[PDB]
Amino acid sequence: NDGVSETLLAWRHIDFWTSEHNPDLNATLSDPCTQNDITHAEEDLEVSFPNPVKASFKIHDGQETSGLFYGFQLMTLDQVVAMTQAWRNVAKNLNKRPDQKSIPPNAVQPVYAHPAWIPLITDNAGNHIGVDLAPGPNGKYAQIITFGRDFDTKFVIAENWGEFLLSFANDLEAGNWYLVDGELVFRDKKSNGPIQDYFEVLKRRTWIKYQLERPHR
Amino acid sequence: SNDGVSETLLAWRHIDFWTSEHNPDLNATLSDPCTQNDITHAEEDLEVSFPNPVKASFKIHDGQEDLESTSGLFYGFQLMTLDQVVAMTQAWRNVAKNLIPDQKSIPPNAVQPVYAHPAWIPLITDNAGNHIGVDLAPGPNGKYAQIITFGRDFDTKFVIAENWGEFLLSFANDLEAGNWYLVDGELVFRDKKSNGPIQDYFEVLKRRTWIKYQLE
Repeated sequence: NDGVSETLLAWRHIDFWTSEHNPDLNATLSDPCTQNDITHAEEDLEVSFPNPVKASFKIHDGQETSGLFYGFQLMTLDQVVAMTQAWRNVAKNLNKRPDQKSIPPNAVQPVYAHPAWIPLITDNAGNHIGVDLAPGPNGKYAQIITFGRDFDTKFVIAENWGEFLLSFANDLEAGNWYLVDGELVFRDKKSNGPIQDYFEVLKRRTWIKYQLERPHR
Repeated sequence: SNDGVSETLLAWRHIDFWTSEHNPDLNATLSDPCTQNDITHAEEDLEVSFPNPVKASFKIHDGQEDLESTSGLFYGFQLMTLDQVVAMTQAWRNVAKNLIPDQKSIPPNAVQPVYAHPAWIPLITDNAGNHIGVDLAPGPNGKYAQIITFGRDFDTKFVIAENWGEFLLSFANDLEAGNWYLVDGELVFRDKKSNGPIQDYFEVLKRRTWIKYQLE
């Protein structure tokens, strides 16, 4: 019940989809990590990766310049290690010295940086989508969160990496995309709406979902 | 590798030996080891993975147990059975779902500033709502599996050890230093070196944490 099934399924949609509607993007998907690559990264960060994340890495070791997730790049294992260490330095500096918030409330620690937030996606401008290994009291271990430079408010966008990948795969299959050969961007088809930043889409979806679940105790 | 497993084993030797030579009755409250499947079942129930030093401790004693119409090993505070750990964790998980003066941490940002967290596993109890336990969800300047105080009267949480091993060992060092009074009789803390007064062990741990933070 870890989201491994979802990860494998999703990568199929995404592998098939890219090869059909954007080969240039397909070609940036790297070879699988070896178990040793993963072990070495776990040793370096002193962390245990969630099953669905390891499953994802054993399919593609990130991307080798045009973001797969509507412009946002899937990070290589080496990039994940390096960036985690970069966030860990930032955290150290803050510990030896705007208001940070969470949606849902108390799901994510109200802090700028945490050693246990492992970035998997980057916008190459300081913001990420990653796996949270130190949830707030109303969060879940290995929930998927947004965090980074411009994320004073953190959002939980998925229950695991599998559900995140699959919901991205569902967006592609639903036709919620525009090509700008060109760059992949998001548009909501059913509504015939404008191009939107995928972060804003994820944020609104999180916010909507939270609001519709509030009534149930 | 450096999980503190060694420390746990070493500590339990001193504590087994000490109790036996000084307070037989207390030593008799130390339960038989926990079996591996007992643990597995507890890990399944809480959907959590115990740290090595904690598992190591449980595979030496499954907490304490008495039949007096009890008697905390940690200067009055009782080492919890696995069954008690499971039950109490689920009780704190209920509290967390239902959810307070200002919640705080020493060191700052080591422990989440919250009343209750599902990943705080109680190992010791004062039987009045307060605990020592293992923190499986540290703040950004904390360490995974650090030992913390939390519960009814701990609006401020204290990190008292880097792992369960170091905690047990520092308790063993207190015994061997002679920092104790028996009131057979109940075990209480006193700092022998400075001929100090009898004090609550929580207060001792709190001051030590506070001093350690200031010197760092």
